[PDB]
Amino acid sequence: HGEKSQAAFMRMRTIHWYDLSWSKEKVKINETVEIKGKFHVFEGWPETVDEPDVAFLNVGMPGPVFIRKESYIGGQLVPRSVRLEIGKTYDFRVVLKARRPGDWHVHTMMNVQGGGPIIGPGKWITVEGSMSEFRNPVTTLTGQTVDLENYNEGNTYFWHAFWFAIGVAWIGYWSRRPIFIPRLLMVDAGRADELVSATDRKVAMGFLAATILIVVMAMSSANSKYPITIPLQAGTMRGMKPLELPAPTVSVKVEDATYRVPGRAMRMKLTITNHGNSPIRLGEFYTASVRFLDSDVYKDTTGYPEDLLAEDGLSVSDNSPLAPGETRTVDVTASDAAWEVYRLSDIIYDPDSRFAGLLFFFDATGNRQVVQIDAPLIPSFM
Amino acid sequence: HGEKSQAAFMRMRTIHWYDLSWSKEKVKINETVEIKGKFHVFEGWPETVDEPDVAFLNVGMPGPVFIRKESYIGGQLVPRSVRLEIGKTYDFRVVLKARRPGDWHVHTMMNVQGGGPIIGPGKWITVEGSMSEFRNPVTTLTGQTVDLENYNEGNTYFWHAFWFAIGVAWIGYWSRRPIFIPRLLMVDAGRADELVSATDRKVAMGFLAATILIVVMAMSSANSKYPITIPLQAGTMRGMKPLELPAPTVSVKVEDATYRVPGRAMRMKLTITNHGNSPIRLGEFYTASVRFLDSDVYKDTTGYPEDLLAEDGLSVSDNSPLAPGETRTVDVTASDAAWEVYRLSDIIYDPDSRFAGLLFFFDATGNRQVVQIDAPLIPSFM
Amino acid sequence: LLDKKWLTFALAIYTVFYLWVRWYEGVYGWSAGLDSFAPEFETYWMNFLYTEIVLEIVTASILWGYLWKTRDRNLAALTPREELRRNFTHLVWLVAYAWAIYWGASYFTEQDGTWHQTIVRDTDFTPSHIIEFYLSYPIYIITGFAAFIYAKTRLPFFAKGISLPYLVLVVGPFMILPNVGLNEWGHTFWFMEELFVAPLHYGFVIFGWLALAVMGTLTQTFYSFAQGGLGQSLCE
Ligand SMILES: CCCCCCCCCCCC(=O)OC[C@H](COP(=O)(O)OCC[N+](C)(C)C)OC(=O)CCCCCCCCCCC
Ligand SMILES: CCCCCCCCCCCC(=O)OC[C@H](COP(=O)(O)OCC[N+](C)(C)C)OC(=O)CCCCCCCCCCC
Ligand SMILES: CCCCCCCCCCCC(=O)OC[C@H](COP(=O)(O)OCC[N+](C)(C)C)OC(=O)CCCCCCCCCCC
Ligand SMILES: CCCCCCCCCC(=O)OC[C@H](COP(=O)(O)OCC[N+](C)(C)C)OC(=O)CCCCCCCCC
Ligand SMILES: CCCCCCCCCC(=O)OC[C@H](COP(=O)(O)OCC[N+](C)(C)C)OC(=O)CCCCCCCCC
Ligand SMILES: CCCCCC(=O)OC[C@H](COP(=O)(O)OCC[N+](C)(C)C)OC(=O)CCCCC
Ligand SMILES: CCCCCC(=O)OC[C@H](COP(=O)(O)OCC[N+](C)(C)C)OC(=O)CCCCC
Ligand SMILES: CCCCCCCCCC
Ligand SMILES: CCCCCCCCCC
Ligand SMILES: CCCCCCCCCC
Ligand SMILES: [Cu+2]
Ligand SMILES: [Cu+2]
Ligand SMILES: [Cu+2]
Ligand SMILES: [Cu+2]
Ligand SMILES: [Cu+2]
Repeated sequence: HGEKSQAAFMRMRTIHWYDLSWSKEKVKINETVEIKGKFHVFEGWPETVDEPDVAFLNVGMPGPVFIRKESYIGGQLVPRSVRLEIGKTYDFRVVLKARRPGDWHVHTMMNVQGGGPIIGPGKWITVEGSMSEFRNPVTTLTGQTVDLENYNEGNTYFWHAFWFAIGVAWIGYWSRRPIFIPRLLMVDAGRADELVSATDRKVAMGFLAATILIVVMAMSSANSKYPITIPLQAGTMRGMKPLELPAPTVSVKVEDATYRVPGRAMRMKLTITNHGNSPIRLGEFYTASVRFLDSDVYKDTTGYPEDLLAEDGLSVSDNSPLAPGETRTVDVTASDAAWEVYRLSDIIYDPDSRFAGLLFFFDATGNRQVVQIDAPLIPSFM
Repeated sequence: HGEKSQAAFMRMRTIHWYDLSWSKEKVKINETVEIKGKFHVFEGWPETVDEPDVAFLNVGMPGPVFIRKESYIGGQLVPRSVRLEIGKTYDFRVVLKARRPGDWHVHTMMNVQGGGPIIGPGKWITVEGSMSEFRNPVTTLTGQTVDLENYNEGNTYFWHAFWFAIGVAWIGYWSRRPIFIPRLLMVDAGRADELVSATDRKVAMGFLAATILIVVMAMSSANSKYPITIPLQAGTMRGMKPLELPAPTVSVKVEDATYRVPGRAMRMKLTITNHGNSPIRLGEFYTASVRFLDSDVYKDTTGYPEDLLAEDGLSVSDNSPLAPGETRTVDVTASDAAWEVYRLSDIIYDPDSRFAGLLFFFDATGNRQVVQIDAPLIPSFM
Repeated sequence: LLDKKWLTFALAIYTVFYLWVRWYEGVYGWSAGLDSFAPEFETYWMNFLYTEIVLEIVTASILWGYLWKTRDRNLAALTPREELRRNFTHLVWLVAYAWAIYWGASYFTEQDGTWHQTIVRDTDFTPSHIIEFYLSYPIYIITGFAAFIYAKTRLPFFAKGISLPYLVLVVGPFMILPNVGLNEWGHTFWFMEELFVAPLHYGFVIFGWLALAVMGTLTQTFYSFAQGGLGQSLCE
């Protein structure tokens, strides 16, 4: 819900999310929904964004309407920040547990230490039930099971109320007598030395000694109880395992790319060379969370968000099968209302008019090839 | 002597020293002792430590009880800082010349520009003789041989004493007359204009002119003598040649790792897959300068420090030979007094409870394989 | 008569209006207020911004102009009892200023932290921002200016000169509003992380310090209270 405002070229060339899947579209309270997919770190990472040396796999959502039970990059849990390598493809998996009823737009996002949020596609997930039924149990290494919704809440309230009461008692003790104007007049007109006299000093000594003694006793008691404590666990985690993708058998060279101002379409001319031994066909163009599909070649079945999905938004001038070894140049047009709804047309406002995306090529048997394209995007006005 | 205080996880995952050797254990004055070995830069380098882009091969020792005659990374001398690559293994060689009699704990260490000292294993080396017998000769490109112990000492003493004498002469010249209270009274009560009169101004002019002239003449004389001088030679040295190790034929997956609090043992469950064509056996586990050995498989003969060596500290549940292609899961326990002496048990205080180490696998013929393992280290209390 | 029930209204108007504002932002925070380019955002928060800016400008102009036009020309012939009554009215103005300062600089500022700490900010005019900078700040600025003008135009102590502590207390917290430019500039450009303790925030802190001039302002009001009707009793 935080994208459509970021720069179009920055959304195009940071991170490409694909193979996204959602386990469920509608859940009950305490029910789990799992989000899977892959993201590729673009080679032409913008210089204004710091390299993803420190990155965190986050969830885009309006507060804890879900709780993040687990999150994985590769196959290993990532509760801390992680290091990503430019040009690598990683697979991710986020497990969410429903907490608050309603209709929520859930995004998978990557926060980069020096570049800000990179928001992936968002999907509407319905939560039904009552928040009062939500439980977040956890078992500690000390052998006790607690609910994270209310654990330590009573202790926190008690201690804060106790110390607030001590401070209020001090202030009220001094506030029983007249406060401002008579004391000001006494201090000004001659030496005061009358508004602070025993047993006021004795009361202050008692307050100070009691404060120190209570702090020490409370610390000792909180050490006898909970004798086993550990510090906060933090630190960027290295050695994220990237996907070992096979080398693509399709090479694509972008010969100019244009978009009409104003308009809802993007046009580019591609020289596609088919290696390997199977006839390929262009089935998809993904630019920034928007999938332009050639419906005659490929159809989406993973429940991709409709406002981000162009079922027939990809038109190829000659999308006949491309025989192996054969090279041809075609005009590819990606047109959909999403191009203007998600403000991908506002790249005219950007200080770097370059686009990047993913082309998905499909053969007859159905196996697909992913190739990455990037080129300057030239607006056309007449 | 500076380790056992650093964080256990940081000592575990920075740099792993192995194949360490010492040419001699007891030396005479002016005798040379050589320290050799390999160090591997851990892939999971902690984010709190700057990457070893600028690193210096140092020696941990109580002052110049030895002088560093030579130091090598790869096969080339490294008198300056060097650049190391994460994940690479380098071989090193430090040549030390004994200078001060006594029993010294000599460590090989790596200082990293933004992370501080990484201290390797330390070995007690005895030095016998007299410091007065120590010589540090060196031959310059100008064809003169000097002893670095006392070269230029007389000149330094002479010039410092000369300038100190000049300053003391100035102060005493002004201090022959009364100093503080009469001069203060003269300055306060009326205009002073009497305590600084000729020939005081003439003496000050003489002092200033003589100072400038002596500085110029001394610089010219020190340029006529030593006509050939070079600036200090500094600068990080790139292109350190790492060892080209063969790819290991053993793959190990750590399925949980635990240590008792309190305790002197660490337990982990490993899934070991034997590739290649020889039966392997687990012989060693090195975690942080501590070598846990399975005495039935391997014995140390390189004179490793005893307090860092656990001869039978490594117990494997099933350490029978592992046939090629066969995969088995075993429980590995590393137990020794060193685990508590070197405070490796204090990882419970650390904000990142993850360990790293090296497993050494040996076959029947004796050739060994080095595999690296890293996993979270979970304390157990009950 | 002396202190009258204008103090009750001074507390109640801010309390009720800001409770309604909190209800409004609780209802339209999500669901017309998350997406800054949705049409419903324009009808529920951009319209709110426009209406509140126009109403704040009109109210400030009317209130300040009325206070300045009804200024007491013959301050010399003011009885001590009337001066005491006017001092109490000025104290009511200061109470209203303190209440508005609380609502602006604590409640809606920190609630703002929560907002940013929970959502991806989509614009310089988040539904909540509209509430803080374009309401929790102009409202307290208007109240502070009105209190200063009332002191200057009804209290002989605060007449015949501009009180430095009052001017600081009134203008420094006002400088937080133009400081929003530094907030925006150093959110989009400088600093991309949502950290409340980032230096892009020291402009709010520096001018929040100037509210400490309330101490000098209040000792000045104490002296103004204790001019003719200082007692006796006090120091007697
Ligand atoms: C120092 C001088 C301050 C000046 C600024 C004051 C800002 C006032 C609010 C701006 C509203 C806006 O701009 O929006 C206009 C809103 C948009 O809601 P709607 O879509 O019509 O839904 C129906 C309306 N509900 C959602 C509120 C039910 O509707 C309105 O007409 C209602 C605005 C009522 C404001 C007056 C009540 C305040 C609480 C009572 C104690 C004073
Ligand atoms: C007479 C005295 C007045 C001087 C004040 C003028 C404003 C200075 C403008 C800086 C522009 C510049 O110099 O350079 C601009 C540099 C270039 O960095 P980058 O490579 O784009 O980094 C990329 C990192 N991003 C993507 C986050 C930008 O961005 C900066 O680091 C901004 C540093 C903050 C300086 C402003 C501090 C204001 C203090 C406010 C406290 C009250
Ligand atoms: C006599 C007093 C001297 C004051 C000392 C000032 C130097 C401190 C700045 C260090 C910069 C830094 O390192 O930043 C620390 C983290 C940034 O986190 P990061 O993005 O991970 O940084 C990674 C890149 N660094 C670390 C190399 C920069 O938070 C900060 O931005 C600093 C917050 C400062 C809060 C304390 C100031 C209180 C304000 C009081 C006035 C209103
Ligand atoms: C919707 C906006 C309504 C604002 C109403 C403003 C009322 C008019 C201001 C004013 O002049 O005084 C009102 C009261 C009582 O003081 P008055 O005596 O009426 O003021 C003049 C003094 N004089 C009679 C001796 C000449 O003085 C007060 O203490 C009134 C405090 C009101 C709180 C401030 C509200 C500002 C919200 C932006
Ligand atoms: C925006 C940031 C403010 C900058 C701070 C500058 C003001 C600080 C000093 C100050 O307030 O004094 C101005 C007067 C006080 O009386 P004086 O300054 O003595 O002069 C009175 C004659 N004058 C009204 C034309 C100024 O006070 C008034 O007369 C104000 C009431 C009249 C203005 C009403 C019209 C404004 C409608 C928007
Ligand atoms: C001194 C500052 C008081 C701030 C209290 C506040 O923000 O109240 C809103 C909150 C809203 O929670 P709730 O009471 O459950 O009503 C929800 C209504 N909305 C969502 C519109 C806020 O609770 C109340 O309205 C209690 C009334 C306190 C009167 C001083
Ligand atoms: C009164 C203390 C002020 C200390 C300033 C500070 O903490 O700045 C941190 C920042 C270091 O940037 P960093 O924290 O790494 O920011 C990470 C996020 N990006 C890269 C988007 C800015 O340094 C600067 O850019 C210069 C600040 C000038 C202050 C007058
Ligand atoms: C001057 C007060 C110092 C208090 C020290 C208390 C130490 C208690 C150790 C648990
Ligand atoms: C005012 C004194 C300047 C001295 C300059 C000496 C230059 C000597 C060149 C060797
Ligand atoms: C990246 C280093 C930033 C250093 C900022 C220093 C601020 C000091 C303020 C006086
Ligand atoms: Cu959304
Ligand atoms: Cu990509
Ligand atoms: Cu030592
Ligand atoms: Cu290693
Ligand atoms: Cu901010």
